[PDB]
Amino acid sequence: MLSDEQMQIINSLVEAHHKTYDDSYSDFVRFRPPVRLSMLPHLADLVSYSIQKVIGFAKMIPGFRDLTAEDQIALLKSSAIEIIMLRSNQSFSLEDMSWSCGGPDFKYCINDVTKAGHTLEHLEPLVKFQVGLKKLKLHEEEHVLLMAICLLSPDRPGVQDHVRIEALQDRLCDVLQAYIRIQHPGGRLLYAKMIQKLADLRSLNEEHSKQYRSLSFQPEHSMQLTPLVLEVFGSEV
Amino acid sequence: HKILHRLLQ
Ligand SMILES: C=C1/C(=C\C=C2/CCC[C@]3(C)C(C4(CCCC(C)(C)O)CC4)=CC[C@@H]23)C[C@@H](O)C[C@@H]1O
Repeated sequence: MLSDEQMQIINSLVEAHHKTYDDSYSDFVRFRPPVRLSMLPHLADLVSYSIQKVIGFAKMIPGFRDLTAEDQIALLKSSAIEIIMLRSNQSFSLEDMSWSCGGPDFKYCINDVTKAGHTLEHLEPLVKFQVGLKKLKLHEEEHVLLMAICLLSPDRPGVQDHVRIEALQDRLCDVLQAYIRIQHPGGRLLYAKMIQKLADLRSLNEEHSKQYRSLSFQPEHSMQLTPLVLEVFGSEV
Repeated sequence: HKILHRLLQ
């Protein structure tokens, strides 16, 4: 079984995700509306709002707050789009192969995202990733653990305290490995399947950067982004 | 990173 310390990390992480993820999706009415690059303004608002949620989550991860501000920024800048890709599995639906955030105006099919500058060269692996992740049928405890392990990766450009960040990530992986073994029936090979999802996230990150770079370089398109997106997905060090 | 720093605290 799990120790009280590991159980506490789980409670902190599950609560942190509950505070920063709103199943009502009611804040989406404040984004610039969707238009069927007509979807860029709405999706840039969607992502900008999600980056803020991911910063709130991170701050509540045990030990993240105690990193230097420099390391915190390097981890979030490198991992933001991956945490977002992960947390969106909660709205993704295997039925219609789309993200469904309450109503039909906030239902993003694959065609919607092409209207925001992304070719299917990127959207194909992204939806395959979401479908595989959905098929894993993760527990909430395992979903949040994965997001926290993704954020707390020391193999990111810019991090300085490798040793402290890797220790944090190891402790989280041990909680997860023990959670699966003790609490998840039939999860014999599930830990490995989630480590492989991390690697897929790195390949999706790189493809997103290529697509995003083309947006960021056309002022008529980059002007539609938000300042948070521009700063977080930008290359300043 | 003015915004990130502010949001972090
Ligand atoms: C956000 C989120 C949601 C969905 C995420 C999506 C759906 C549309 C496509 C998105 C936005 C992408 C793209 C577009 C990126 C656009 C831009 C940043 C301008 O390059 C990469 C396909 C990655 C994650 C995807 C909704 C909810 O689950 C909260 C979550 O937090």
